[PDB]
Amino acid sequence: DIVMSQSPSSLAVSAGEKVTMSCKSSQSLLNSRTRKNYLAWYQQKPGQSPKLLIYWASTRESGVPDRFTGSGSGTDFTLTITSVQAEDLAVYYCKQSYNLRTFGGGTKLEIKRADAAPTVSIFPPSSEQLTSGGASVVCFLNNFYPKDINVKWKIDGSERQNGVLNSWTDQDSKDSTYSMSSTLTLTKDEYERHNSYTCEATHKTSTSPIVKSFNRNEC
Amino acid sequence: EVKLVESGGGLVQSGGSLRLSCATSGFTFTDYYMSWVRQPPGKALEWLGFIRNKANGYTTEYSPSVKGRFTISRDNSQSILYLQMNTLRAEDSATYYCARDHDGYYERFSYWGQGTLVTVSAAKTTPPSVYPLAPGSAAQTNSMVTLGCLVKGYFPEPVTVTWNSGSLSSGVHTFPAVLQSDLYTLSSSVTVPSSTWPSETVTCNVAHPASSTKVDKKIVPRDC
Ligand SMILES: C=CCO[C@]1(C(=O)O)C[C@@H](O[C@]2(C(=O)O)C[C@@H](O)[C@@H](O)[C@@H]([C@H](O)CO)O2)[C@@H](O)[C@@H]([C@H](O)CO)O1
Ligand SMILES: [Mg+2]
Ligand SMILES: [Mg+2]
Ligand SMILES: [Zn+2]
Repeated sequence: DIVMSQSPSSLAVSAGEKVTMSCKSSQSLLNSRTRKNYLAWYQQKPGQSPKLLIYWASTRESGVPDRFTGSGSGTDFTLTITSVQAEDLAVYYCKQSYNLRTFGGGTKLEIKRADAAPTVSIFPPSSEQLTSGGASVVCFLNNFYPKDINVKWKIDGSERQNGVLNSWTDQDSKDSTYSMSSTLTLTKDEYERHNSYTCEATHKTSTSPIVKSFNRNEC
Repeated sequence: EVKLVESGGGLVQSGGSLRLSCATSGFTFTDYYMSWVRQPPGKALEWLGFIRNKANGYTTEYSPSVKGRFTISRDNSQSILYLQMNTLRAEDSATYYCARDHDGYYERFSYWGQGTLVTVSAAKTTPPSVYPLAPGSAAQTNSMVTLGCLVKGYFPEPVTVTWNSGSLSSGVHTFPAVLQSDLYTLSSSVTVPSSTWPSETVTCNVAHPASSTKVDKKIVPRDC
């Protein structure tokens, strides 16, 4: 086997700054006859298929921005990105093709940006869901940074933790922010026992939580 | 324009078999090696195998991880690549990509398909319920408005969500599904100027290929 390892596993860089990442092969990838290193780099943006950036270690594929440079030889290789852009958010993989093919484990590149507070929206259960006996209350927390955030649900002023489902998006390729959805699911019967439904977001951008609420009796 | 399009992904039980296909166009199929690569959700790419080009007798090689269990073949008349998978296991659940490989001058995977998702599970196919997310009747409406769709209780992945058939793409956040007792739920938000809704229609288009579900859900205001 040829074993491929990458580092770091992940890192975060601000726009305009330089990125360096490494790929190691357990044996030399340098072909004596052709005198090339059979090592390629791929970029895989969130939700996309992988794209080839560099092959033969240092040959930039046509169309690939000049800020991407591959270097190294033998068992050790480097991908350098200068003047990193928000759109460069992705997982980068190296791949050997000296003996069949093997991919490294990937390096996840995140983008650092200025802190931004979330925009919070709350939604009562729809009449179509209630008809079926269920009641989901949804809270969107959009376009914030950093990713770390705390959401609590208060029903009639009291915290509820059971029945919550949280999901974060990948970082945005354009504004480098995150978003999160939080869904509280109750039975129609439990929903109709209480009035006040509140989702409270605490984020480092403010010492006061962002609070969105509605009262069922006033829907 | 070069085209690689995978098909055949879906739900299959442990022990079972599944054949994937990859239809190609925009290049001379026989001049190229073709590879299959997979990727379990949230994990690394894994090369599975290739089939060589015409000059190399269309011979095959496999990763040790799948050799003896997966078979690659190709239809040179139609320019279609196949992957036959047998004795499937949980670890085989993944997105499967076909990729144009070696042309003998170039070490590189130049073109990849969009991928097809295979889920190995005993759980049954369940279509999603799709619910509109409109501000409540105590919405103090302001400059911008955020609407959404809750896509609840389906299996297996994936679902696709668009807004106004694709016309609305900016200001959209589709949240990754999360699995809770054997069913997935996801949501999607869209943000638009208040002047445009509800004066103009906003509709989420949801599809769940495994159940052939197609849903258009119009977001209607709770007064209005
Ligand atoms: C070195 C001997 C013969 O190898 C080649 C050649 O032209 O030199 C290349 C071989 O190609 C592969 C392969 O296994 O098919 C794929 C390439 O991506 C690369 O990995 C090379 C590897 O560097 C070679 O050791 O292998 C193959 O075409 C081979 C013929 O099949 C042999 O009869 O010819
Ligand atoms: Mg070895
Ligand atoms: Mg956003
Ligand atoms: Zn109660």
